[PDB]
Amino acid sequence: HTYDYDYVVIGGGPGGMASAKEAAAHGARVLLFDYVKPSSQGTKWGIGGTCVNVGCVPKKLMHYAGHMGSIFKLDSKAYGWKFDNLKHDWKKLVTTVQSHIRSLNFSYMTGLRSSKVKYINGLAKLKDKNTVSYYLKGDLSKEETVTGKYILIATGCRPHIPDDVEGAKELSITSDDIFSLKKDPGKTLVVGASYVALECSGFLNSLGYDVTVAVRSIVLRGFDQQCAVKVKLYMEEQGVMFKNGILPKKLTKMDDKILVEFSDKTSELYDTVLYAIGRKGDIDGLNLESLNMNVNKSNNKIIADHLSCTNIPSIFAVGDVAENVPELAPVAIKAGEILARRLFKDSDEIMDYSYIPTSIYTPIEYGACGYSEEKAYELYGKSNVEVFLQEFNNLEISAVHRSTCLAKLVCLKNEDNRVIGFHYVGPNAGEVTQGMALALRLKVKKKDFDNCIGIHPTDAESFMNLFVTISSGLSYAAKGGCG
Amino acid sequence: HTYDYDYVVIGGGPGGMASAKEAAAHGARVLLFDYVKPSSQGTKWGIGGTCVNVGCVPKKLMHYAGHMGSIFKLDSKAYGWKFDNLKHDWKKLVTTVQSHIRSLNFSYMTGLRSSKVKYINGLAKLKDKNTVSYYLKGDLSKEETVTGKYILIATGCRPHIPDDVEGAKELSITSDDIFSLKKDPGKTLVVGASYVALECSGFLNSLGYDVTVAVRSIVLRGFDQQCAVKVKLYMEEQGVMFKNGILPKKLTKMDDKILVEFSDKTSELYDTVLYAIGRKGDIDGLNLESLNMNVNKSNNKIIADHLSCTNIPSIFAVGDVAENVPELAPVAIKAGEILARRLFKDSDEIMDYSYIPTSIYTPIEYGACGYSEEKAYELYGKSNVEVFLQEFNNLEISAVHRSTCLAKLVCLKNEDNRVIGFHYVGPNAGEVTQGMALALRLKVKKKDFDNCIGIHPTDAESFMNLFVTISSGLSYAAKGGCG
Amino acid sequence: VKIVTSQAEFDSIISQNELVIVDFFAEWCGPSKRIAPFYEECSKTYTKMVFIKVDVDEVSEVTEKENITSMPTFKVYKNGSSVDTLLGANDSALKQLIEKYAA
Amino acid sequence: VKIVTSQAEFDSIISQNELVIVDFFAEWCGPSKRIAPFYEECSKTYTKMVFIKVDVDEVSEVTEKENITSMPTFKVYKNGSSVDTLLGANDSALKQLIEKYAA
Ligand SMILES: Cc1cc2nc3c(=O)[nH]c(=O)nc-3n(C[C@H](O)[C@H](O)[C@H](O)COP(=O)(O)OP(=O)(O)OC[C@H]3O[C@@H](n4cnc5c(N)ncnc54)[C@H](O)[C@@H]3O)c2cc1C
Ligand SMILES: Cc1cc2nc3c(=O)[nH]c(=O)nc-3n(C[C@H](O)[C@H](O)[C@H](O)COP(=O)(O)OP(=O)(O)OC[C@H]3O[C@@H](n4cnc5c(N)ncnc54)[C@H](O)[C@@H]3O)c2cc1C
Repeated sequence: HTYDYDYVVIGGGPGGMASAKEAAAHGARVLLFDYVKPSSQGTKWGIGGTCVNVGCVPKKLMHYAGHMGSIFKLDSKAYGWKFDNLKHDWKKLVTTVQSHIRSLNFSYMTGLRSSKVKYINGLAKLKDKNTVSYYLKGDLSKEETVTGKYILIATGCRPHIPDDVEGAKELSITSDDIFSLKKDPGKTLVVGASYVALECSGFLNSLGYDVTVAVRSIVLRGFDQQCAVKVKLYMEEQGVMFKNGILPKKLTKMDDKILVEFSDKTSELYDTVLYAIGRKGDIDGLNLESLNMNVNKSNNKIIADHLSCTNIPSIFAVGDVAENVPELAPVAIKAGEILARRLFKDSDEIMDYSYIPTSIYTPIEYGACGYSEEKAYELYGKSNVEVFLQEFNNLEISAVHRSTCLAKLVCLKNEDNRVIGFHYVGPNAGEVTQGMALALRLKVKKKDFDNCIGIHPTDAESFMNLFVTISSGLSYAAKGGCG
Repeated sequence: HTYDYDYVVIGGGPGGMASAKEAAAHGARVLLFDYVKPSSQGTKWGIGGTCVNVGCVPKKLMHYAGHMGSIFKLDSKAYGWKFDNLKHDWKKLVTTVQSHIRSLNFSYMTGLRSSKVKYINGLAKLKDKNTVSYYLKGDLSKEETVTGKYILIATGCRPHIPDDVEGAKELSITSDDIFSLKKDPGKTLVVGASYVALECSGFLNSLGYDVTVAVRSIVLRGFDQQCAVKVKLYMEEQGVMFKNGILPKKLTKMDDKILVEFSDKTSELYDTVLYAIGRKGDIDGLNLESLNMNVNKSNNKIIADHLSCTNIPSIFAVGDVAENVPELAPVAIKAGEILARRLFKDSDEIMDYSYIPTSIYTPIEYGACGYSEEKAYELYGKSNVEVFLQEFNNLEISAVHRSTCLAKLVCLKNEDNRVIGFHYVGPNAGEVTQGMALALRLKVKKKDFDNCIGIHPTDAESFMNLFVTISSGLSYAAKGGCG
Repeated sequence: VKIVTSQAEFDSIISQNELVIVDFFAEWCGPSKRIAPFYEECSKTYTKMVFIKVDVDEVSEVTEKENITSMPTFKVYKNGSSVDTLLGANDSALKQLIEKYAA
Repeated sequence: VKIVTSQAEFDSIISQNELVIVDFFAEWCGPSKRIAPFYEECSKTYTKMVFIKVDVDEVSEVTEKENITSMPTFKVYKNGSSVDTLLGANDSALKQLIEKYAA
């Protein structure tokens, strides 16, 4: 049987590109579509997906801008640096951010052509189980078709603004808009309790904006709540206001500002409203109902098995668009790559979704991998789980007199205190967590932490002498200081 | 047989205190001496040892001061922060540093009395194999004696200024002096190629001082030379001058400055000369010849076996003062604690000195654990060692347009590429290395790194997709960017 | 106020005096210099108590004897015996203590 | 100079022209704006060559066709065919190339 291509993938994000490059290195003729449908506010960007354009990358860059601000304001004087007229320029930051994103667009493109993947900037959809019909440049004037031996859907997600709130869609921005915003954000309401919400709140506030967060959930659902609270608390100390249990019910434009009326009937004027209440699968324009592919609402996500197969044998899904897969770039990339090998290199690897490490870039950072305390109690029983922990002061911070940090390990008593949960709150969380994540995959036990020599002075060494347990009921507060 | 104390230790540094506190928790009557002999410049400090007073602690604090400076000067403009009249105050920094050191003095003291260890601020020495004669406050007016079932020497080291260089001892400062220096350092010559030398040069330069390093041969002996070079190079780019293969031969005071004449007959005016060419065992005043205890020169260090025994059965040595033991605080602490248990709790633990992690706080940081490339070639043969590596750009740095970073793994082909060397150059090295060090002790293999999911974006994730090898001869340069 | 500078001098003032309140402070301690001016105010106001400061670094033996573990610490001595102990730089907390014995 | 802005226009100038040198540059690229004024100077000096700039982000299809992977890239086209390719912002390197075909 003959096909135009061996592999045709819809999505030039991390999952799609990885899967495509990898399939081409094992002989396949690959074609990849990436087109960017405009945001609620009509924003668009180049090749690469969510991560490079409107996710991890510009997120991390603005975090650094804000973390920088905190250093000038909180720590610089104590350390002997003096200056005047400290101010921040929103436009300048955006150009630096966008300019570096544009460079990544280019390298990602040249990366595709080197790997021998044909790239088409076209809006794509399913005709039948081996045929994709694309619209070149997204124009509906000229439709084309192409066939493939295997089709991968990796269309990712987009931020969801709710239907049943008046003026939201028309007035608010999302993460697709914030990293390229042409105006100063000004006084800002952020709606949502996800890390995106917390991270954006964080940097806008560090930057010097009056920032409010509206939550009718709990901060960081599914993360360890002790850490989640410590992070929230720290953000409150830094100036971000939280309206707990209240959300906007109406939004009205008036005099280039937004009047927001909340569920509690109170109302408030803002300069910008950023919705960050969750993302949904970008499948609507893919014509999946026609092949009767089973999907889930309200994820709006494709149901795929452990081998990334949909209920259509020639069609596959990796990454954000697939139900129950962690929404991290490295996860989409590895799943993509593994699928590409099972298909075109006769591999029998299976994507492993356990012990995935992650890290949140809030004004105090939090890295984690494995089970939270609560979820460990739930699944193994409280009396079979030991929790080691310690609150402590970061050395560089504690000398300023502006606990900052928490080191927490979650262990299985019946498997010799093998570590199944790692959680760390404090500076450079992503850098600390990576090696630890690896240790958890090697089935590390608590005594292994004890016999490892620590690096002094670092926040990470706290995990190497951790002895207070939750069930000892002893204090794990930060000592000192003075005291 | 009856003794005044079960355990008498000489040294209130990390090793001595740890060994004393630990022995007291297993029943012992412990007495600990700590007295601080003045520096070459007559500088002294409180309880705690080298680490807290004139080492890791004030080092890390000043590093933070200088790293802060680099951020204002190199990155802040690109990120939108504007300010005027940026300057640094040496006096202010020293008070912040010293004030936090003083707080640690206090907590260390109250820590000793809580553990039930008797502390005497006295200069101590050996009478015989179970007797210590001390001088209270270091006065020679009143000598006292005390006996002990076991004696621990943990007197550490002191910086060594050479005898055969005219005016060195009389004119130069050392690490004992720099963290409390009353004057601005001004234009500074640093002599030495150790991490102390590199670290001090680093921060003085970040702080804004004209800094020269006299180096003989190569920097960071013992460390991976690829990383050592990358670090040097980066320091050169930031402004520190290196005089390679030349050292001072004479130093002369004149007009409150120091004229230095080098081996190459050239000469130069400096404000401050800091010697950092190595430390020596502080044993001279201990009267060890009288018990015929075997020591080594030119370490001036006590020879101790793997159980921390000297050739005198009642006498032991841990930490810096002991030959061939890594000069890191956590190393002294663990050895101390293990000795305390073998002695007073019938333990048969043995201090493990393999895979000790470390981290250098140079203006680009470098963390390491395990073998360098070269030493692996030497001990296993080049053809049996694979080296994976990758130069890359830190995300936050590469957006400034001011390779920054290197990730390098060293593996044994004949043990399934088990990792025996980890080396990382880039920001937050100490935080990155800790979890990795642990992984090396779990006998991690290169494929384990490959199956661990990465945390994006972080410098540490570079180790999770490392595929260029030295023997592939392929490029491992940083891509981009532009390009 | 008046600052004690030896062990002899310290027990002397707890001996030959009926009501005495003591401020245990450190020169490198933030909150102990902060509550320090407010302490000078009660010196004059409540003359039914002799106010004294002890530096913790300086009179090492007294600091070991009163069980000083955090600064600022306040201890009330009546008839030569410690009866109350307050840890903290709260101006409000200190006012409630000196009133308990003087006013 | 003159900046090409489509695929049609691009192959047109490599067709109906004998000697043509092209500057592949990016707006976000440091070294491509840096060697950019010096490029304007050879425009007038060596009229035995038609000088053109192509933005790499803008004419995506040309950039895929000439194998542009780094900026600034310089490609010499003689009789409609690429013959030389220089990668770098060295003013010296560019002078050696334009002299190879024009002067
Ligand atoms: C604000 C924010 C911050 C984040 N931060 C992090 C972080 O710090 N670390 C981390 O690991 N993860 C982060 N993420 C998550 C991460 O970006 C995603 O998991 C990652 O993008 C993987 O998604 P993907 O590869 O499956 O597809 P996506 O990256 O979402 O991209 C899919 C591509 O498909 C395209 N597309 C859709 N339909 C079509 C069509 N019909 N034709 C052509 N093209 C189409 C899209 O335009 C898009 O380019 C963040 C996300 C957000 C929103
Ligand atoms: C500038 C600098 C930076 C450093 N940075 C780091 C770092 O970042 N990380 C790290 O892990 N390590 C660092 N170190 C090393 C670390 O300080 C030592 O490894 C550690 O202090 C060793 O502890 P010790 O108990 O063996 O000896 P010491 O800490 O030196 O303690 C010895 C004490 O005993 C006293 N003494 C000597 N003789 C007598 C006597 N006869 N009677 C009474 N007292 C006596 C001394 O005053 C001294 O305080 C650094 C060292 C320096 C110099």
